[PDB]
Amino acid sequence: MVSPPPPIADEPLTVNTGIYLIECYSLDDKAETFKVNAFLSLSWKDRRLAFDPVRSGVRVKTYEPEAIWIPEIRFVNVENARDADVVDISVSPDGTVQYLERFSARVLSPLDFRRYPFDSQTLHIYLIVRSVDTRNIVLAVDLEKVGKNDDVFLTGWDIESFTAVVKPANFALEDRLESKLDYQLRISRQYGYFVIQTYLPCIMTVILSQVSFWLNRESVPARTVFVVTTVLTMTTLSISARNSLPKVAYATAMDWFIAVCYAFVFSALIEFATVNYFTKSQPARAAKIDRLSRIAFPLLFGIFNLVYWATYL
Amino acid sequence: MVSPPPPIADEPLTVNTGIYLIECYSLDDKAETFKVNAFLSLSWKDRRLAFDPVRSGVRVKTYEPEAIWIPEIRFVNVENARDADVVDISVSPDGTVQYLERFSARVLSPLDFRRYPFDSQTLHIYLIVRSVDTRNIVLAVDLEKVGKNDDVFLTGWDIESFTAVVKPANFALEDRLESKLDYQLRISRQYGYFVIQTYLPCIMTVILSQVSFWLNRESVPARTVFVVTTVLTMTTLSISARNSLPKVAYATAMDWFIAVCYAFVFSALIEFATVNYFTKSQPARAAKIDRLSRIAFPLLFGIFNLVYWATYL
Amino acid sequence: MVSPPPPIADEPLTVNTGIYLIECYSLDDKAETFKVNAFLSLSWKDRRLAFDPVRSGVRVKTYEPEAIWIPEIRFVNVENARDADVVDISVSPDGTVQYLERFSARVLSPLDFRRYPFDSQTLHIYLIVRSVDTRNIVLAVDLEKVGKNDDVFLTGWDIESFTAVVKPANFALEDRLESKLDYQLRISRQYGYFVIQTYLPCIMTVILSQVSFWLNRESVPARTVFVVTTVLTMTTLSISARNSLPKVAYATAMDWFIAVCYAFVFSALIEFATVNYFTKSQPARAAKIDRLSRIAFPLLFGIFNLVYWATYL
Amino acid sequence: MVSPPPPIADEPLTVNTGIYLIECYSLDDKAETFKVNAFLSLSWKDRRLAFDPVRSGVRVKTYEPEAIWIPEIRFVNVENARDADVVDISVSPDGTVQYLERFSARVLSPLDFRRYPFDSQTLHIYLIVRSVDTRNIVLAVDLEKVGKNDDVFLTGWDIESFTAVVKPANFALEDRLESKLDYQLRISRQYGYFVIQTYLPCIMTVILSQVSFWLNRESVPARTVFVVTTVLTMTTLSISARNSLPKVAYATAMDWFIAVCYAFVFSALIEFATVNYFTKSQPARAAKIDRLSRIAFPLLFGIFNLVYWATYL
Amino acid sequence: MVSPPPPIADEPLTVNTGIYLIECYSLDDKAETFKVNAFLSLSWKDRRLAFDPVRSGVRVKTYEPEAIWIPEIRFVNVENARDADVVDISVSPDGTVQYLERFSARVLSPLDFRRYPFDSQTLHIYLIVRSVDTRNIVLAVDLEKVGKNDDVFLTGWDIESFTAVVKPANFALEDRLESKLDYQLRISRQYGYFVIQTYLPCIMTVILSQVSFWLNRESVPARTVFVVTTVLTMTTLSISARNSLPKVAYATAMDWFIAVCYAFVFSALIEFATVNYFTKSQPARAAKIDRLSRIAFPLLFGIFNLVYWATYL
Ligand SMILES: CC(C)CCC[C@@H](C)[C@H]1CC[C@H]2[C@@H]3CC=C4C[C@@H](OC(=O)CCC(=O)O)CC[C@]4(C)[C@H]3CC[C@]12C
Ligand SMILES: CC(C)CCC[C@@H](C)[C@H]1CC[C@H]2[C@@H]3CC=C4C[C@@H](OC(=O)CCC(=O)O)CC[C@]4(C)[C@H]3CC[C@]12C
Ligand SMILES: CC(C)CCC[C@@H](C)[C@H]1CC[C@H]2[C@@H]3CC=C4C[C@@H](OC(=O)CCC(=O)O)CC[C@]4(C)[C@H]3CC[C@]12C
Ligand SMILES: CC(C)CCC[C@@H](C)[C@H]1CC[C@H]2[C@@H]3CC=C4C[C@@H](OC(=O)CCC(=O)O)CC[C@]4(C)[C@H]3CC[C@]12C
Ligand SMILES: CC(C)CCC[C@@H](C)[C@H]1CC[C@H]2[C@@H]3CC=C4C[C@@H](OC(=O)CCC(=O)O)CC[C@]4(C)[C@H]3CC[C@]12C
Ligand SMILES: CCCCCCCCCCCC
Ligand SMILES: CCCCCCCCCCCC
Ligand SMILES: CCCCCCCCCCCC
Ligand SMILES: CCCCCCCCCCCC
Ligand SMILES: CCCCCCCCCCCC
Ligand SMILES: CCCCCCCCCCCC
Ligand SMILES: CCCCCCCCCCCC
Ligand SMILES: CCCCCCCCCCCC
Ligand SMILES: [Cl-]
Ligand SMILES: [Cl-]
Ligand SMILES: [Cl-]
Ligand SMILES: [Cl-]
Ligand SMILES: [Cl-]
Ligand SMILES: [Cl-]
Ligand SMILES: [Cl-]
Repeated sequence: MVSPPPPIADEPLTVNTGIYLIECYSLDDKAETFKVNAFLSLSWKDRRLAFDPVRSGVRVKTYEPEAIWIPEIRFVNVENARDADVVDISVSPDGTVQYLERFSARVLSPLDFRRYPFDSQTLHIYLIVRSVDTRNIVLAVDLEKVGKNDDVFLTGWDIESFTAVVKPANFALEDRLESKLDYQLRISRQYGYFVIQTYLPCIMTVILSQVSFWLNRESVPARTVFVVTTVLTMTTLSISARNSLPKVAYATAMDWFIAVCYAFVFSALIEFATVNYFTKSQPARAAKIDRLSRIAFPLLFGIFNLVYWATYL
Repeated sequence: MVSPPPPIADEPLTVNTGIYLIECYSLDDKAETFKVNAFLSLSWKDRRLAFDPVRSGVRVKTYEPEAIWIPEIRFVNVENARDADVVDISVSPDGTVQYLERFSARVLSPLDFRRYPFDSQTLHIYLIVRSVDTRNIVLAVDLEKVGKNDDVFLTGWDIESFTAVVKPANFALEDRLESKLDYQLRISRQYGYFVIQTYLPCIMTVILSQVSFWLNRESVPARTVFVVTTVLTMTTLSISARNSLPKVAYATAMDWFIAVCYAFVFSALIEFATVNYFTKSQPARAAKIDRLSRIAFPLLFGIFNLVYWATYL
Repeated sequence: MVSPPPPIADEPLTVNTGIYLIECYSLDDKAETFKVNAFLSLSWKDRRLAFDPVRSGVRVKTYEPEAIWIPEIRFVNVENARDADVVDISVSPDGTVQYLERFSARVLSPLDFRRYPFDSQTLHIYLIVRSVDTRNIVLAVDLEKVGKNDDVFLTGWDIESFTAVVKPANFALEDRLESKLDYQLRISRQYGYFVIQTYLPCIMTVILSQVSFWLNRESVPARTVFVVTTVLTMTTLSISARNSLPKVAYATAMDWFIAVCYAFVFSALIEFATVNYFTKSQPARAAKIDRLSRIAFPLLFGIFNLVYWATYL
Repeated sequence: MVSPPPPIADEPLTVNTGIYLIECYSLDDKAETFKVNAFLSLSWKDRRLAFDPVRSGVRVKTYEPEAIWIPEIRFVNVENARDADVVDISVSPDGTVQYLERFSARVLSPLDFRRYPFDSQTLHIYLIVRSVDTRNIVLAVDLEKVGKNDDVFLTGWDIESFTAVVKPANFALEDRLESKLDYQLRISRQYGYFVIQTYLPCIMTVILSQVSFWLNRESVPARTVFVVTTVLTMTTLSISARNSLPKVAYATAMDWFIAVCYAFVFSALIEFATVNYFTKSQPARAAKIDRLSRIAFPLLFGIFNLVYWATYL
Repeated sequence: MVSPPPPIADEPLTVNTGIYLIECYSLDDKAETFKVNAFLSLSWKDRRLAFDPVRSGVRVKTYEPEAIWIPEIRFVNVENARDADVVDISVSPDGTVQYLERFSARVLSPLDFRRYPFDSQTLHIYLIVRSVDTRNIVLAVDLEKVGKNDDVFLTGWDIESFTAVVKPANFALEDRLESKLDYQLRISRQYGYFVIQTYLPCIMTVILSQVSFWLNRESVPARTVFVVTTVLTMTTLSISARNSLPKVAYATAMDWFIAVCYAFVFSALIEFATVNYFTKSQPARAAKIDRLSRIAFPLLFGIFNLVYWATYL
C-alpha cells in the first residue's frame, strides 16, 4: 500500500513509539555492544482504515502486517536488522493503528572508559524513520509505552533508568527527511569484582616489594628475588588488566592505580640497588636509606590509597 | 482465523501448557545461559471445531496450524525467539485442541554463586501469553505433560527436578493482560572437579609455604624462594579461579578458601621476614619463632580445613 | 495428505531407515558434541500411490515432498533440528516410497573420559518417530542403506565402525507410542599427541627433580630451585591438562599419571627438606638419605611407568 | 521483467552508485576483516517506466522490487552476500529510477602491517556488476550520494576519509563484461594503546637489565637473576606482541623495536658473563667493563629511542 | 520440470562445470577448514528449450531457475550446503543452457602437517551430482570456466594453482550413479612468521643454556638458574608450538627441531650436574668438561642447524 495522505494536506504523520525492555544481556566491554530484547510499539492514524463499530460487529478489528501500510522503522546503532515477531495490530474506528512487535537486536554503543571501573554509561538505542515523497513522517514518544521489566539485569552493572528523549532529531539525508529518536539506558558499573581481580594483587605486590627493606642488606640474592619478582608481577598485572578493554587511546582510573603501584615497586628496586651500592663503603648511608624507606614507602602508599579510594568512590 | 469466543460470554480462555525436556546442554556459568530442547504442548477449547462423534466416523481429526486459531505463546527470559517444529494438532469432538511442538532455545537465567562451587540453582523458563481484545487468555499447567527424559544430562551438575508453578502471574502490560508461568529446573553443582582444579593446588601450596620453617635459618635465599613463589602462586590461583565466573560483586565459598590460604601463605612470608630480622641478634628468639610456627601453621590450617569442609559438604 | 491407512486395519506402518555418513567433523571433547553430514533414507508402503506400470508409461514416477505423505522423522540427541535437502522421492508400482535426503546436524553425545586419553567412545545418533492418531508408526533398519564414505575422518581418532541396532526401542511418551533407533559410530582416540603434550613434560619434570639428589648438599639454593620449580611445573601441567576436558566428576588415566608424577616430585621436595634438616648434625644420615634416594626414586618411577603403559596399552 | 533496451541500440546503461556509512565496527587485524552497515543507492534510466506527469496525478510513483527490472549489484571483497533491506524505489517522469537499500556486510580487506602500529590503511569495498546478454552495464559514482555519518567510529582508529574512485574498472570475466568500483575508507591506527601495552614493558625491561651493572660483581646470583629474567621477559613480550597480528611474512616497526630491545638485553647478559669470566683474574678489567657499560648501554638505548620515535612519528 | 530426455535413448547427460575463485579466506589449521567465495558455472543440453535462431529474432533468451530443469549439484566436503545467488541462465538456439551462480562455502579439507611449517597442501573441493531415475548424469570440466581472481590471497600462504582433475569418479551409491569431480587448490606455507615465533626463541634458549659453561663453577646457584630456566623454557615453547595444530598423531619438522633443542638444553643440565659432581674431587676433570663443552655444544648445534635448514629449505 501507500502512506496515509494528510488531512491538512500539509501535515506530517507522526508515529508514536515506545520500547519496553524485556531482556538485557551480553554487555561486552571490548566489543562495545549489548544485546536487547524488548517490545516495540508504534501508533499512527490511517483514516483509510476507519470503520463503523456497529456495521462492523467488531470494537477494534485486527490486521496482518501484509494487509495495511506500516511505517518502515529502523534501528540505527545496530549490527544487523533486528529480528521481530509482530504481536498485534489493532485499529480504532477513527483509523488509529496500535502496532506491537517483540524484537531482539545487537546494539552497538560506545563506552567511556576514562573513569573505569568506576564508570557510568548511557547505552543508546536510536530509532529512525525515513520520509516518503508523498508525506513526511516524524517520530514521537508515548511515555505510557516506555519502561522495562523489573527482572531486567546486566550481570555486572546497576541499571539506573531507561528513558527517551522526547524531541527527535529531524534532518536531511540523501534528499529525504529522516527522523531519529534517542532511547537511553543509564547504567553504572559494579567495581567490586575488579577489587579482587586486580586491585588486591596490585596492593599485595607493592607490600611484598616493601618487605625487602627488612631483610639483611648482606643477603643480596634474597632482596633481588623480592624486588625483581614484584616488578615482573606488576608488569604482568598491567598487561592482563588492559586486556579487558577495547584499544582505547586514553588512560583509565585503573591505569593510574596500576601505574602508581609500578612506580612504588620500581622505586623499591632502585632503593635496593642504591643500598647495595653503598653497603661496603658507607654502611651508615645504606642503613639510613633502609631505615627511612621502611617508613616512607608504606606511608606514601597509604596516603595514595586514601586519596585514590576517596576520589573514585 | 480468530480466537475462540467465550461461551460464558465473560470466561477467560485457559491454555494448558506442558514442557518435556529431551536434551539439556551448554550451561554457561559466565554467560548465565543454558540451551534446552523439549516438547511444548498446549491444549485449549475452541467450540467452533467441535463435531458430532457419531455422524463423523472419526474420533479426533487433525488440522494444520494454518487451518485453525492457535495461541501465540512466547518465552520471556530467552535470547532469540525459539526454533519450533509443529509436531501434531488433534481436535476433539467437543472442540478440545491438543497442540504439540518440539523447540530448542537459548535460555538466560541468573545464577547465585555465593555458595559456589557448592551451589544449587533454579533455572527458570517463563512462558507468557498476551490477551487479545476479544478475550482474555490465561496460562495453566497440565502436570501430565511436564517432565524430562531420563537420559538428560548436564555434565557438571546433578539434575534434581523439573516442575512448574501452577498459579501463573497475571498482570497488566501496555494495557493488556499477560499470563506468565514459571517452569523450574533445580540443579546442584558437582564440586569434585574444582577440588582437584583449585582446592588441591591451594592446599599443597600452603603446605609448600610451610616447608620453609624447617630449612636452616642461615640459608636466606632458599627460604626466600619458598616464601615468594608460594605468594605469587596463591595470587595466580586466585585470578585463574575467578576467571570462571561472571563479574559478580560478591565472594564465593571458593573465594573464602582461597583468601584464607592467601592469609596463611602471606603469614609465612611475614614469619620468614621476622625470623630473618632476629637471626643475628637474638638467635634464640628467631629459633623459637620457627619452633612455634612449625606446629601452629599446619595445625591452624588443619582446623580451618576441618571447619570449611564440614560446613560446605 | 494423510498417513497411509493400514491394509490389515490394525497393522503398524514401518519406515525403513538408513544413514550414510558423508562428512564427520568437530568432535569437541569439552562440548561433548560432534557434527555429522549424511544421507538419510526412508522407505515405506503407501498403497494409495500404487499405479499401473503399463497404462502409466513410467517405471517409477517421482513426487515432490509436498505431493505425498512423508513421516515426521526427528533426531533425538541433537542441538537444533537438522538441516536437510530432499534429494529424491521414488514411488514403486506397488506403492513403495523410497525417500532420500542429505542432512547436516550437530549431534550431542556424552563421552566416557575414565580411560582418557586411551579411551574408546560410542557416538550416538538416535532417530525417532511419533505415532499419529490414525496409525502407529515403527522404525526399522535397511542394512543395504547404512554405511560411510571411506574418506570420513575424525582428525584425532580412529573410526572403527558405523552400525545400527536393528530392533528399535518403542515406548509411550505423552500418551503416544514413539519408536527410537540407535545408530552407533564407534571411535577410539589416538593418544600419541598427548604423549608429547603432557606425558613427556611430566616425565622430564620428574627426572629433573631427581637430578637434585646429585647436587652438593651444601649448595642449598640450587637444590631449592630444582625442587620448587619442578613442583610448580607439575601443578601447572595438571591444571593445563584438566582444562581440555569437561567438568567431569571422576579421574582420567591421565589424572592418575599426573598425580603419581606429582607424588614423586613432592617426595623429592620432602627428601631435600630432610637432607637439609640433617646436614649440619648427622651428615652421615643426610648423605645416606641422598645415596638411597638416587637409586629408589628413578627405580620406583621406572617400575611405575612399566605398570602404567603396560596397563593402558 | 527485463533490462531496459538501449536508445542508441549500442549504448551501455550506467548505474549511478553511492554508499553512505551508518555504522563501522569490528575491524579485526588478525582476520583482516571489518563490518559495515550503510546505504547503497542506485540510479539509472528505464524509459519503459516513463510516464506523463500530468495524466498521472503523481509526481514520482513508487514500485516494489518485484515490479521492475533492478540491476544485480554484488560486492566483491565480501565473505557472504550482504544483507539488504530495500528502503525506497522512486521513478521519475523521464524514467530515472532512484533506488535505496540499507545493507550490512562483512568486508574482507588486506592490511599492510609493515609500519604497524604506526600504520595507515585503505579499506576497500568493491562494487561490481556483470553485463547481461541483452545489454552492457557500467557503474558510475554519484558524488551527491557518497559520504558517512559523523558518529562513525572504529574504536581504535582515526577515520580520514570515505571516497570513491569515479572511473570504474571494466574487464572480461567468463566471456562477459564486468564493471567494478572501488570505495575507499582511509584510516590510521591510534598507536597510543600499544605504547603502554608493549613499548613500556620493553623499555622498562631493558632498563632493568641495565640495573645489573650497578650490583657488586661478587654477587653473581643476583646479577644472574636480573640478566636471565629480563631476557626471558623480552622473549615473552615478543611472542605476545606477534600474537595480535596475522601470520604475515614481513616485519613490523614493533618487531624492530622489540628486536633492538632484545639486542640490548642479551648484550647485558653477554656483558655479565664476560665480567664474571674476568672477576678473579684481572679484576681491574672486569671493573672497567662495568664502568663503561653503565654509560654506554643507557646512552645507546636513549639514542636508539630518539631515532626510532623521531622516525615513526 | 523434468530432466532432459536422451536423444540416443541411452546417453548420459553431461554437465560442464567450472569454478572461478573470487575470495579465499579463513584457512584454519586447527579446524582443517577454509572458506571460499566463487562462481559456479554449469552447462548442459536440453533440446526442449531449443528454438529457431532466425524465426526467433533473439540470439539467446534467458530463463528463471523455476522455469527450467536445473541439475542438483552438491559439494561433498563442505560443512553446510553452500549459499548461492543465481546470477544468470542463458539458453542457446540449440538448447545449450549456461547457468552461473555465485556461492560461498565452508570447505573441510585435511592437511598434512608432517613437513610443517615447510608444508604444501592440496585443498579439495569435490563437486558431485546424483543420477535421477529417468537419466544418468555425469560431470565434466570446462577449463575456460576455471580460474581464480589475481587478488586472491591466503594470508600466510603462497597460492600455486587452482586446477581440476578432468576425469571424474563415477560410482554407485545407494543404488544410483553418482559423479564426482576433484577441484584442487595447491598452496605452500610461508614459514618466516614461525622463524620469529618459535625458531628464534628456541635457538636463543639453546645459546643461553650454553652461556652457563663460561660461568665460574663455584657459583652453583647461578648455573642452576641458567640450566633450569632454559629447560622449562624449552618445555613451554614446545607446548605453545603444538597448540597451533590439530591433534595430529605424527611429528612435524618443527617438532624435530624443538626436540633436538630440548636434547641440547637437557644435556647442558646433565653437564652442569656432572661438573658440579666432580668440582670438589678432581677439579681438573670438571674444568676439562667445561673446556670441551664450550666448544662441542655450540659446534654440534651449528652443524645441526646446517643440516636442518639445508634440508627443509
Ligand atoms: C635520573 C636518575 C637520577 C634516576 C633514574 C631512575 C629513573 C629512570 C626511574 C625512577 C622512577 C621510574 C619511573 C617509575 C614508574 C613508571 C611508571 C611506568 O608506567 C606504567 O607502567 C604504566 C602502567 C599502566 O599504564 O597501566 C612507566 C615508567 C615509569 C615512569 C618509570 C620511568 C623510569 C623512572 C623515572
Ligand atoms: C607489621 C607486620 C607484623 C604485620 C603486617 C602484615 C599485615 C599487613 C598482613 C597480615 C595478614 C594479611 C592479610 C592476609 C590475607 C588477605 C586476604 C587477601 O585476599 C585475597 O587474596 C582474595 C582472594 C580471593 O578472593 O579469591 C588480601 C590481602 C589480605 C587482606 C592480607 C592483608 C595484609 C595482612 C593484614
Ligand atoms: C613424611 C612427612 C614427614 C611429610 C609429608 C607430609 C604428607 C602429608 C605429604 C607427603 C606426600 C604428599 C602427597 C604427594 C602427592 C599428592 C598427589 C596430589 O594429587 C594431585 O596432584 C592431583 C593431580 C591431578 O589429579 O591431575 C594430592 C596430594 C598428595 C596425595 C600429597 C598429600 C600430602 C602428602 C601425603
Ligand atoms: C660474540 C659472542 C662472544 C657473543 C655474541 C653472540 C651472538 C651470536 C649474539 C650477539 C647479539 C645477538 C643478537 C641480539 C638480537 C637479536 C634480535 C632477536 O630478535 C628478536 O628476538 C626480536 C623479536 C621480534 O622480532 O619480534 C633475534 C636474536 C638476535 C639476532 C641475537 C642473535 C645472537 C647474537 C648475534
Ligand atoms: C648420566 C647420563 C647417563 C644421563 C642420564 C639421564 C638420561 C635419562 C637423560 C639424558 C639425556 C636425556 C634425553 C635428552 C632429550 C630428550 C628429548 C625429549 O624429546 C622431546 O622433548 C620432544 C619435544 C617435541 O616433540 O616437540 C625426550 C626425552 C629425551 C630423550 C631425554 C631422555 C632422558 C635422557 C636420556
Ligand atoms: C612513589 C615514589 C616513592 C618515592 C620515595 C622516596 C624515598 C626517599 C628515600 C631517600 C633515603 C635517603
Ligand atoms: C571499597 C573497597 C576498597 C578496598 C581498598 C581499601 C584501601 C586499602 C589500602 C591498603 C594500603 C596499604
Ligand atoms: C586466617 C588468619 C590466619 C593467620 C595465621 C596466624 C598464625 C599466627 C601464629 C603465631 C606463631 C608465632
Ligand atoms: C570430597 C571432599 C574433599 C575434601 C578434601 C579435604 C582435604 C583436607 C586436607 C587438609 C590438609 C592439611
Ligand atoms: C613415591 C614414593 C617415593 C618413596 C621413596 C622412598 C625412599 C626412602 C629414602 C629414605 C632413606 C632413609
Ligand atoms: C645493540 C647492541 C648493543 C651494543 C653495546 C656495546 C657496548 C660496548 C661495551 C664495551 C665493552 C668494553
Ligand atoms: C641430537 C642430540 C644432541 C646431544 C648433544 C650431546 C653433546 C655431547 C657433548 C659431550 C662433550 C664431552
Ligand atoms: C631463512 C632464515 C633461517 C634462519 C636460520 C638461522 C640459523 C642460526 C643458527 C645459529 C647457530 C649457532
Ligand atoms: Cl532494525
Ligand atoms: Cl648464595
Ligand atoms: Cl519464544
Ligand atoms: Cl531433527
Ligand atoms: Cl553482495
Ligand atoms: Cl552445496
Ligand atoms: Cl636464586
